[PDB]
Amino acid sequence: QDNSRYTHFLTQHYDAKPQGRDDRYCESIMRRRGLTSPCKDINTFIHGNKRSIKAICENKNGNPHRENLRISKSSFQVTTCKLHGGSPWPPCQYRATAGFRNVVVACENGLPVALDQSIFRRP
Amino acid sequence: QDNSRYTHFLTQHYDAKPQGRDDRYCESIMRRRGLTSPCKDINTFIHGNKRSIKAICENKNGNPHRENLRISKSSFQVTTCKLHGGSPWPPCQYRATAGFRNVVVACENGLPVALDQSIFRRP
RNA sequence: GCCCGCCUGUCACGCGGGC
RNA sequence: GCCCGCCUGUCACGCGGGC
Repeated sequence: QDNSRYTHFLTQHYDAKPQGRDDRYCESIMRRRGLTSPCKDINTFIHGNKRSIKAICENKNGNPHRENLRISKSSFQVTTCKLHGGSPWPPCQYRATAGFRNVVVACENGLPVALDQSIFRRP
Repeated sequence: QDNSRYTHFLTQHYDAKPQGRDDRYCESIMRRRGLTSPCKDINTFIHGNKRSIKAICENKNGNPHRENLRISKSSFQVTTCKLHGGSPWPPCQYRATAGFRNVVVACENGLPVALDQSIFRRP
């Protein structure tokens, strides 16, 4: 229900209809979601509807990926924001890599509680 | 220089790489370009690159068509979105007619400032 | 009340693929 | 037709939240 970790997932990994997908979009949203104290190293946001993402946690749109992870059946518009400069202290300058691929998540009680953020270091 | 009418021309009439050419695309882009309040009667979008469209104002890709208007030499992929109910008030339902034909524009300072939208009343 | 989100029903459209 | 997928709208209830 009101699983705080699910809602923490959305704060850090969900933006339904992004208003941009450049570095500015990252630097704005990475601050709006509180990830700029200290600068979070890298963070990916998923776009689209929420039901598609929750459905990953069940058979409709999900498959077993690893020890405690699940891979989505369909691909998602996503944006990955990576910190550059080498300074953990804000200003938290970012560079954006938008993409389109399947996402990996951990699930608890049919809910995404974490994003496998590792697959997005690679692009 | 003052390029503001060209800037409105692109916002109202240009989508380089449309994401569909069906009713969904129309209703999506008519909302995305803010044209839905009230519902614009009809509005046509041009696809392709900008230079082809600017060239209608020079002899490279244009000829005098009628009064202060010019017809393109080449044809364009275009999509015309027409309103469905007739009520200018939302919801703004649109039906799409994709086409491939010459476009007519008025030109100032080598730039399209208006589209002759009448030719698209004819499907 | 206005807005956003969740969830359900009901009107209903639109596109693509496989068989 | 059937399956899979994408993408949306109207209206009505219910729940959470902002004003």
